[PDB]
Amino acid sequence: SADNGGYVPAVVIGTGYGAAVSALRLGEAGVQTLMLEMGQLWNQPGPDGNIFCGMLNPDKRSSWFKNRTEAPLGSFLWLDVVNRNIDPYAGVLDRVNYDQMSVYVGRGVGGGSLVNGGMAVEPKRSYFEEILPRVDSSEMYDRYFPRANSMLRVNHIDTKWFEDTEWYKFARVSREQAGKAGLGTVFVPNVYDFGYMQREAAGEVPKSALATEVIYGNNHGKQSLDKTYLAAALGTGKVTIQTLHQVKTIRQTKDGGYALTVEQKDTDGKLLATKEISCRYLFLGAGSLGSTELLVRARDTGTLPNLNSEVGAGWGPNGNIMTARANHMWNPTGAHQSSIPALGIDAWDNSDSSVFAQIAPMPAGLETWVSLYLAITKNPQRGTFVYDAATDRAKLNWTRDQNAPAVNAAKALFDRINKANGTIYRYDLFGTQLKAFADDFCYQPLGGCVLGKATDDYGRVAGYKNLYVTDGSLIPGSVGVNPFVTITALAERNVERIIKQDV
Ligand SMILES: Cc1cc2nc3c(=O)[nH]c(=O)nc-3n(C[C@H](O)[C@H](O)[C@H](O)COP(=O)(O)OP(=O)(O)OC[C@H]3O[C@@H](n4c[nH+]c5c(N)ncnc54)[C@H](O)[C@@H]3O)c2cc1C
Repeated sequence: SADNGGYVPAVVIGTGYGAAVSALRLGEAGVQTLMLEMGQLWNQPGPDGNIFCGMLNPDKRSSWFKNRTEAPLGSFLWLDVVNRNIDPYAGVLDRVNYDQMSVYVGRGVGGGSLVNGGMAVEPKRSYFEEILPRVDSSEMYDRYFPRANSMLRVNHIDTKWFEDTEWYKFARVSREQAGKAGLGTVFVPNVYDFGYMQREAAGEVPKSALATEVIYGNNHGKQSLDKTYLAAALGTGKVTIQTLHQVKTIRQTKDGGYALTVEQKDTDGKLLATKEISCRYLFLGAGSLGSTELLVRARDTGTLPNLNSEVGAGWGPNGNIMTARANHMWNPTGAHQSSIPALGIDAWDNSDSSVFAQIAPMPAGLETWVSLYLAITKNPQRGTFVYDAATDRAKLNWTRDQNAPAVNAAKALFDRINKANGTIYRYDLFGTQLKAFADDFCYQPLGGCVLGKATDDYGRVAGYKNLYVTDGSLIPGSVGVNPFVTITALAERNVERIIKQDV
């Protein structure tokens, strides 16, 4: 089936959060399920004996089909020195470039869980109720958020260790600076094992977070989905995963199942085979970008002609803005910074000035006095994915001026911190032009197939039976916090209902 093309009861496209939840519960329900993942299974030791490259030694494993490595955003001034030309390869992190927006996504078994910062945050209930008023919030907070927390292996940093360790001085500095302006911080739960991280600092186990690894994968410590949901899904005996298989087209068969055209490639991107795979139940977990692209293509090329006009709409970058402050000489942030953030500034009150900002580490490995922040804001602007039949790609029509409300919210917060401390921004971290706020990237794409718009309230695609969307494309552009816990919890809610009523 996977091998030659054929029929499987359920197919799940992708292996990120929505996909992984869906496949686990399908398998536990006894439904034979095939997951199709375009990237690799990341389990083979590489030229350095490690699965993943670090941020100070990027190689082809860092990048999805690019010809040169790139510095982590914010660190070009210190990390461009380590960039090198590379072979285009099926690496783990893909910078997807649209007209006026670059979106970072993971590529591999586990999706973005391979490359993300592990920050596992529940949204504020009042904001959840605002953005998804058709969803029963009691079920979410009483049942599905706790379920997600537990399954994901969320854990909490030890406060005494945090207070003491050199590896979190950067966080304590921003906490103090924040405190001088009346802004409070919060600890951020994580899927990286904080007990492991303590042992890293003590020299007891191989370092990962404490060896400048995160955005190209963690060789140790991080409980990505391959270790949690996907391991459990495989354990059911009802789930298999085929890698380097990219779904290209979706059609409805004449008897109401689904048929897929699927390209199999090698890690150099050479096409090996094109296969037809069919199923009764089809679940899309290809992400905000990937799920939406499949559906706008299907609509506009006539293979799923009854998809509605909301497919493609309602995209936002979770209000993502990156900025940085220059510390006083007397406030060094340290040469040793854990690559996993632990603290944020919660200035989120659901108003338009809301900001939830994580205090981000920097990987340079020498003192720079820079404090870096990733701000999550409340900006009502949305973009639309539009199918381009000429190139066969979904184009995102978002313009940089659409991020002006996000910039304004972030700037008002950090202006308060600067005023209280007599500090200034950095203006040189994102390029040659004076620019203190990076306003054209996204790590947390949300929307394109919005819950209740393009789908019913459980992700059933409008116009079709047994066709489901499971992932960040469901969320209406913003959740006010790092999104994977919400994606996971919503997917738990959705698949349980779908299995009960439809399967
Ligand atoms: C650098 C970075 C830092 C981040 N930090 C955080 C964090 O700390 N906490 C947080 O909450 N979020 C974080 N995020 C966002 C988070 O990783 C993201 O919201 C979720 O991974 C999205 O989950 P999905 O299931 O929507 O989707 P995702 O995890 O992107 O998975 C989609 C999967 O589908 C695969 N795929 C796509 N198209 C196809 C196709 N046509 N055929 C086959 N396979 C396909 C794809 O390769 C991938 O493995 C971060 C993301 C990045 C890039």
